[PDB]
Amino acid sequence: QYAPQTQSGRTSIVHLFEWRWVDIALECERYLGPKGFGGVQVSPPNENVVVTNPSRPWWERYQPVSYKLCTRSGNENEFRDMVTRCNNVGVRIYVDAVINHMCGSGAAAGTGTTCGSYCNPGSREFPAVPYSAWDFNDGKCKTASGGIESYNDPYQVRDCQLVGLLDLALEKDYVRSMIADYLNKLIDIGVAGFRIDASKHMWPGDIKAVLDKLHNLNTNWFPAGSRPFIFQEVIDLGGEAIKSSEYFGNGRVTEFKYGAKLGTVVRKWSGEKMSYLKNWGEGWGFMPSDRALVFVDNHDNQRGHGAGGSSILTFWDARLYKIAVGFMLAHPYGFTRVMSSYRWARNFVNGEDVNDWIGPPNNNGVIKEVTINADTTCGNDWVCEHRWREIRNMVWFRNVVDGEPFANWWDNGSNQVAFGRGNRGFIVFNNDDWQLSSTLQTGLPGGTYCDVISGDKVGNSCTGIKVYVSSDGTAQFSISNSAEDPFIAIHAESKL
Ligand SMILES: CO[C@H]1O[C@H](CO)[C@@H](S[C@H]2O[C@H](CO)[C@@H](SC)[C@H](O)[C@H]2O)[C@H](O)[C@H]1O
Ligand SMILES: OC[C@H]1O[C@H](S[C@H]2[C@H](O)[C@@H](O)[C@@H](S)O[C@@H]2CO)[C@H](O)[C@@H](O)[C@@H]1O
Ligand SMILES: OC[C@H]1O[C@H](S[C@H]2[C@H](O)[C@@H](O)[C@@H](S)O[C@@H]2CO)[C@H](O)[C@@H](O)[C@@H]1O
Ligand SMILES: [Ca+2]
Ligand SMILES: [Cl-]
Ligand SMILES: [Hg+2]
Repeated sequence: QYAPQTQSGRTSIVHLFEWRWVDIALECERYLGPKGFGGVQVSPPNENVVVTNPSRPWWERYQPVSYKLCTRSGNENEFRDMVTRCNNVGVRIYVDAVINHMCGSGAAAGTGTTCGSYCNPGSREFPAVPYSAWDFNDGKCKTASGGIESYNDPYQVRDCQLVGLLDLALEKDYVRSMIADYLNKLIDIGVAGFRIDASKHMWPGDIKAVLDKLHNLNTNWFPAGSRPFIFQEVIDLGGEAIKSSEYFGNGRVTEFKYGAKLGTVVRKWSGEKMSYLKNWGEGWGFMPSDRALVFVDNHDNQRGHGAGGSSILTFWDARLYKIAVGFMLAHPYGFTRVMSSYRWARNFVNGEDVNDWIGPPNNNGVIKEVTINADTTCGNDWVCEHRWREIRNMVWFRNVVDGEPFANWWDNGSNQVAFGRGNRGFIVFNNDDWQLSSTLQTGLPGGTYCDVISGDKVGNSCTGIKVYVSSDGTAQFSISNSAEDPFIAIHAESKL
């Protein structure tokens, strides 16, 4: 459950948020495969309710009505084709499994669903599954409202309705089996693992029961006896009754402290400095490295949802975002997930975006295709952070230094730091309001390396900055605080 099952040498997964199956299949072949990306986390592939007020929000996909593979991203046919095509080029697929609940209890009854299935929230009727009134936790919840009123009581967090969503009775074998059969269909198609949505709102034991029913991965792409990769979404910043450690037995867990603290450090808030990152990882109170799935931002907190947080860095703060993502990709802690989003019109009232509901680019409800420009960026308001040179090259950097020890740390006692990974990679950051000029020991063999942040190695030359490492391992670095990207990264494969 802890092994990502990526093709050997690939160390990151990318969340292609709200992307259509056909677009992801193409992306795997023309980009993700050749550029060394390990996998793709897809939006929920199961049928959801249609929300017209507001107009098709991204969150309607977190209100399941059935387990039919029929959404705005595509149908079963297109989903199977995407999985097959991506697996054939060495890119895995990870499914966002929404299994804690169904649709909103106060939703209207009818066929206003992405595939035409009927449902009646009031009577707890889901014919397409099928689920009935006794497949839910209505009588199990003890709050006056029926919803989660306090996060200091583990019972109501797991047995009550999360934002009015009908809570499934996961202790029942009927429910456990229905969910397992849905997940097994996905595994048989070729999916490598799952992101278990709202794991915090389910009992660790119930999740384990579902996981014990899962088949081994498809032998057409995976070795015999391969178990699906599992990463549970558990928001734990401390101070609450539920802890991330309660879920360690099922598989990996999302470490939300990672992005919250990294963001604070890079923004230089609350007296934090980059020099403090020397003991980054478990030294900062994070879960064990082999149990964590790390990321700077996710689909929720980049727009104030989930636990939110003001320190969270997103594409909106591009310069700092690249620094944070670059640090994450270079550091050995955890398994890394890169975010890929779409842009929406923000409207801040009282320091909060009220347009955080806006769904993916669309033409009257139909999600727009991902167009690729001449400079390799995306059109139609798809941000495609995974295509930014600075990010794609750091994804490659992580592959090159996989398994290498954290080494040769240096800092100026403020916000200028540098470190290497064995004798295969080195990175230097300048997050101070003044210039950086030092001769650092890189731990790398002598020669001329291409900086992969400002450019690329093309043939026997570099398109960006060139760094010369003398015979003893030292190299002079000069980074201005006004530089577009205030950090340099060189590795064994960028050497001329
Ligand atoms: C899981 O959280 C994300 O999805 C939910 C569900 O779509 C929304 S809440 C959303 O739906 C509920 C239930 O119908 C109503 S009533 C409380 C609410 O007004 C809607 O916003 C959540 O915002 C997402 O983060
Ligand atoms: O609103 C949808 C989300 O609701 C909560 S996020 C929740 C967090 O878990 C708590 O630790 C504190 S920060 O309050 C937060 C806001 O209610 C669920 O955990 C999410 O999974 C869900 O998506
Ligand atoms: O590899 C494609 C391009 O990637 C980025 S452009 C990127 C920029 O770095 C970010 O700060 C904001 S402005 O988004 C931009 C994409 O719209 C490189 O800087 C480019 O040189 C490169 O062409
Ligand atoms: Ca629950
Ligand atoms: Cl997540
Ligand atoms: Hg419904």
